[PDB]
Amino acid sequence: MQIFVKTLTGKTITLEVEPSDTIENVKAKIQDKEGIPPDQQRLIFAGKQLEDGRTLSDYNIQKESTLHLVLRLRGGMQIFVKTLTGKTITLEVEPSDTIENVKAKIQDKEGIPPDQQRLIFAGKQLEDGRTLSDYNIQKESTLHLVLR
Amino acid sequence: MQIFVKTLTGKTITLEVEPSDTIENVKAKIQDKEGIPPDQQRLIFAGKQLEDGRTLSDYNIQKESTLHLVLRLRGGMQIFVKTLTGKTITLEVEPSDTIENVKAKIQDKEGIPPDQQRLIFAGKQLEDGRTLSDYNIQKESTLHLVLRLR
Amino acid sequence: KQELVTQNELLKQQVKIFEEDFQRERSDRERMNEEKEELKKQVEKLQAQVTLTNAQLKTLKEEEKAK
Amino acid sequence: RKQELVTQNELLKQQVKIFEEDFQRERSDRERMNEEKEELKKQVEKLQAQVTLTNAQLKTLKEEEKAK
Repeated sequence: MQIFVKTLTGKTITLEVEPSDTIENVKAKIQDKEGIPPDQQRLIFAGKQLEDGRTLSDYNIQKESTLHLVLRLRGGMQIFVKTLTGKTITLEVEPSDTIENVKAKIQDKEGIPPDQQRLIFAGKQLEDGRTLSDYNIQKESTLHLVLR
Repeated sequence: MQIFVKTLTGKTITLEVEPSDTIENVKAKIQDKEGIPPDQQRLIFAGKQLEDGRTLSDYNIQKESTLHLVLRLRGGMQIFVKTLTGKTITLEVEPSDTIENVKAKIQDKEGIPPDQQRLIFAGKQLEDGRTLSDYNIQKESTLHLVLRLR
Repeated sequence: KQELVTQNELLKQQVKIFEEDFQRERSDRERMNEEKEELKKQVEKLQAQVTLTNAQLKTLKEEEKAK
Repeated sequence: RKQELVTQNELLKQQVKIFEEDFQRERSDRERMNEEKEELKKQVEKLQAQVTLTNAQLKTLKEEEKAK
């Protein structure tokens, strides 16, 4: 089975699925191809909202069908990043985000290259290959950004 | 003259107006009827965003016309109200709202009657007729609600 | 027209999604206010401890002088 | 019907934009509040250090006395 996913913008993509695939798996597939976290995705078919636990068969979705993706304004987990100049930015993150993923999000918002960013939490500079969960960085934790 | 005001929710209310009522006056009628402050109200007729200072006559709005009400989820100023049990209530207010108005908003949100409410700020109990600006109550100030139970 | 029909139903979903998102953000700000209020209580207790201990230092010095 | 659906299209688009603006303002207020929380945490740290110091001074003053 091969399916289209389309937003309210001109954006459309194609996914490799099976009729047994749950909507949550479809969201994981969208994350893999597109970088959109599942908790920021709402999938729609025939004007109704598809529940994460149901299969594609439960909504009578066939191959060459078009699912509609509406992006949320936020996910479940935010962290705050404070600069030396007293500016705060908030990032939409997941606990599985790596420190390099977080730095890329900061580059997205503020234009600062990742190699010039030092992130600090609880007095420790954070290593690029580790995740937020590795440092026990919780929802609404504040990291400190210092520039090289 | 009696017009209709329709939310995107599907809620239709019926208002008693006069042509050349300012849109401001119509928004006040909506706040008396529903829970909604005028700064969270945006009225639309015939594809025109209706300005507060202009009038029903202004917009060719005839006797039983229907206006479309688009809603904001918040206005410009909020205050927090903390109960004795640790619960927080966020209220959409204006600096010239009276303490009476604040208690009425708490009623609309939580169902607690106003003469049961005592509001405290900075260790002072707040008087019904005075305003938020009178007490130096700023945006994001926290008031404390204590109930008077007889 | 059917293209228009679909866009209105997606837009309706977007309205409901965006209100949910706002309500979560509001809920998070309320909980943050509660956290601020708890810290303000800690500051108050700590300030009280500073005034007491400062006062005890001064009176110890005065009590010792008086002997 | 097409004029009726375009009407709803327009009103819905406007409702979405307003709700997105409301969200961004709520988010900005939440950021500011974090900043205020962080300054309160610095105040707590500072005050905890003052209490620790004055407690030590009190103990020391008493031992300086007994050393007489």
